[PDB]
Amino acid sequence: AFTLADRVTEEMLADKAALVVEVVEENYHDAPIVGIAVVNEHGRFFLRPETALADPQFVAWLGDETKKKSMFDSKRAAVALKWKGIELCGVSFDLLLAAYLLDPAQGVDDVAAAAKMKQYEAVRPDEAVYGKGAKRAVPDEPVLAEHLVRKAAAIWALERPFLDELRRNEQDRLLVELEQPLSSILAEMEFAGVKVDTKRLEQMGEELAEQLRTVEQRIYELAGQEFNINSPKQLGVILFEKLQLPVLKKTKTGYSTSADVLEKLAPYHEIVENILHYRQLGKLQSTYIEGLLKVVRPDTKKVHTIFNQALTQTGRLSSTEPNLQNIPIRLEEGRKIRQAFVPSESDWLIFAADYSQIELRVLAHIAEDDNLMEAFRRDLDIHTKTAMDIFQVSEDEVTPNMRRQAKAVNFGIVYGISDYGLAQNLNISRKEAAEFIERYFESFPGVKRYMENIVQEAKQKGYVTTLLHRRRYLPDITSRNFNVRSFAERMAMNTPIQGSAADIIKKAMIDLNARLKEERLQARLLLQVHDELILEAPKEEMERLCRLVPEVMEQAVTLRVPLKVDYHYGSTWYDAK
DNA sequence: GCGATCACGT
DNA sequence: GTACGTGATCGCA
Ligand SMILES: [Mg+2]
Repeated sequence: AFTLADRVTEEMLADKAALVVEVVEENYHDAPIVGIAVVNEHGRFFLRPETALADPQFVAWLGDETKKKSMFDSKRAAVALKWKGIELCGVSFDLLLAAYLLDPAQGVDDVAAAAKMKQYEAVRPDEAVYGKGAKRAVPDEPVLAEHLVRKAAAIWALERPFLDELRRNEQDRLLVELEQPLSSILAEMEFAGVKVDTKRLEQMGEELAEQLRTVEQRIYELAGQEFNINSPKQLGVILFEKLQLPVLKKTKTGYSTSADVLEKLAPYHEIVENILHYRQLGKLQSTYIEGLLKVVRPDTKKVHTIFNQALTQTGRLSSTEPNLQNIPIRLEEGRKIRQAFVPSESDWLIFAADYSQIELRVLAHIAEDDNLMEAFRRDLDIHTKTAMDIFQVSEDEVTPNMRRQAKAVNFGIVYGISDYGLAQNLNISRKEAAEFIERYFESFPGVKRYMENIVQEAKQKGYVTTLLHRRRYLPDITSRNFNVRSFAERMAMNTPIQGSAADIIKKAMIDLNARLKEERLQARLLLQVHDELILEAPKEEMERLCRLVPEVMEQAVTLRVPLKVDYHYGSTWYDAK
């Protein structure tokens, strides 16, 4: 049982408690808090939020760093409270982040899923209480209060076992000194938001719509027929079958119309290049322009992303609504969408800094490959140097296609691509792709040793780790299915690289946030995507940031090779280049 | 409301 | 068969 309280009492405000501040809406920005539960040494309490959040003693307790709180996904509560003008401090244990560090593959999305990891089942899944989809609804207070109280009781009971296993894993500091402090920095970033120039966005959409009408009219002209170009089925009817173009690749059900396949079909009919153009502009328009305009808050003309800190299996952050990482880094209209992201105040500017080749630099360090480390200590062009070694040619002898092929081999390492995906990448056979890989290993024998050694370690221990002791379990590394084992092998190889890079960027964000406040700068972190950190700041702060930000980022950790940072600033995210 | 297909990132 | 994740569109029960 528990106290369904009508008012806040002093025994509810002890200096250690499990706390539940429930936000049912998936997007928690400016969203309702439907109820509150507190479990501490004196009992179990349910508080109605309209009551507790107006109580000065309760508000002071929430904001008191010395009053320690154990929670699940504290960033959600922290942000929903920020929109109410209330500060949450003193969160000493976050069970979502603890379960994520223990085993990111579990997919722990609620208290019940984390509780099940330690045989605790006296709590329901959130989906059982609130329902999913069209049926989703807050239940009546008796059902709601029991659920919130059981979640707090579970949290109270699970802190010690989770912390104990974290300590056995040497992940206790990872949680306490990296993920939890980062959680709060993300909260501030999400709350601050990023100003969007919606008039510029609507202009680009208008530009695209006119271009799409032009190309679409041309496609119907060449097809001799109207159809939904956006329907891969109707389009497969028209390309193959009608226009008799070869079928070079099949889909599980019908005709494949992938971009990779269409480019090879272009020499046969003028429609293909226009189909390719329609899909380019179509995805910019439909996914990015219209997608971004939907998530801009009209009150403040900002987008307020949500970072999922406990999702990837590498430790990389991910973000949604909007996912600004997914914005293209390529075309002279994809990356230009970044012109719509502007400073939120007059006479402020965007400052953007990004790690240069951090993954390959991490690989140099972990593998202690002599040639790769010397390349970075010389600050070489890594793709040019790789081409020199693979093709045994001098720097002036490297042609553009040689550099492209070396860069594709390096890209394969950074993202853990199979030789078939390298072959697919380079439009070459798997045999040729394999001999490319072998020549790489001849020039970087330390990388080869690392790749053999890490697979063997994964087989022996069951998992691999990153620089700051993140882990990834790889049960499929034993599989007799070739493709399943091969993927686990590539994840054994890739996760210490990508995940250690994630570690460094997170530590950099923490280090930078501390330095900015030490320095009493108004500059603020706004986004972290790819290997980049984006800030905004008064224009009067740019010269100081030009020294401060790269220094903090370069010194976040000390590797056997230097860390290199490129930095720019400008009037938009695009112009910070 | 799900698979399935595509295109973006990892 | 030969790469998972995000998110949009279009298909089908
Ligand atoms: Mg990246």
